[PDB]
Amino acid sequence: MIQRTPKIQVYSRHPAENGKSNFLNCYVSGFHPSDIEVDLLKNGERIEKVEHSDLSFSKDWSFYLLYYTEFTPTEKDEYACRVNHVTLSQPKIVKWDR
Amino acid sequence: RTHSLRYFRLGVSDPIHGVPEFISVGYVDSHPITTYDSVTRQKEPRAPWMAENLAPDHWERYTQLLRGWQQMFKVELKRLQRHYNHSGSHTYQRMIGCELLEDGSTTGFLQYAYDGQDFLIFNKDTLSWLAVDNVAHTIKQAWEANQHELLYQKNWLEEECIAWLKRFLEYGKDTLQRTEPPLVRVNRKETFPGVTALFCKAHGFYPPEIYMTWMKNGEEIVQEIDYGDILPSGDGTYQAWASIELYSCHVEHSGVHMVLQV
Ligand SMILES: *[C@@H](C)/C=N/c1c(NC[C@H](O)[C@H](O)[C@H](O)CO)[nH]c(=O)[nH]c1=O
Repeated sequence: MIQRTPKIQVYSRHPAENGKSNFLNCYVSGFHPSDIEVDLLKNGERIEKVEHSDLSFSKDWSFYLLYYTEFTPTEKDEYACRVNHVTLSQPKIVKWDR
Repeated sequence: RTHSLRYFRLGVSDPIHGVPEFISVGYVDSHPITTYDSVTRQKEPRAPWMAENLAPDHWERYTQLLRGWQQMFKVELKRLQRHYNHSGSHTYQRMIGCELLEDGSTTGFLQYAYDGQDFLIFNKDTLSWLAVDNVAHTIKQAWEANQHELLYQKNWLEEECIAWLKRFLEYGKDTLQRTEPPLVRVNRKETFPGVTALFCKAHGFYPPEIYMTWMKNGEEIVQEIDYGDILPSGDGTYQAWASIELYSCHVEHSGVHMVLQV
């Protein structure tokens, strides 16, 4: 049996500048099997208003998803993402680098 | 301008989640163009330029075809699970498609996978199946006995698939053949104490084919360059990173050589 650990990438759509229109993206890629749990977070509390692009396939039999949500950058607030896979024993949380 | 048409199939044994047992998606160079699932049981157009322009008979018919395929794919999966003697959840994947190059060279591919690993690889030039294990060999002899199917697959990958790809390409020319310039910006960031890292970023570009490099005094490029990944931005464009520990950023996209100085 062969499975793969997901690669989590959190980043913004447009260049970071506080007090403007932006989008926070979390790219979860290179994982197998398909069953996952992904949630975007704002200082700890989960964001409900989050849209995600349906399951996508890759040449190396791995999958990838994009979880995105609209936001306004501010230096006070810190954003992150919690990802849980079958390969992961503890839900891996990756923070936004800004 | 290189382009690629590919179709993916996924079959999950006992989903043990209300997720589709079978999912099928089509792509024209990393763009969703068609989708199907065992729950909806209807083929749906993902791209807008092919939703109304393409005839309705297409989805009407290919839906019935997909419904037929779903069951076959299940049988293949369960049979393999009976050969290895496993219980639980196992994945069965299939990929088929062609590739059109700048010169016009045709290159097709057909592959089968079990539990995320290569199981059977089809070679059209010699009309043969490549098996990895004895179980794969067992399905190999049964597939190779039926030569009509092999020949059909060959002619499909070599002619039919390219035709489909050309058709799809002409439907969405304004999207697939579009060119958007990247917004390049340089950012200074201190990660380790004393170590100052220079980042170069490019946001919002299409197609994703892009080249990035860091230059010192505009004459010499450095080997200490840490490259990131071409990430999707969300709006339909892409973004990329290039970093180095510490003079000039050089980004080349669609024949445009862009220079930024620090
Ligand atoms: C509708 C265009 C969906 N097609 C589809 C295909 N199509 C390729 C081809 O007709 C098929 O593989 C035949 O069996 C011949 O090889 N392939 C696929 O795997 N999924 C699809 O949804």
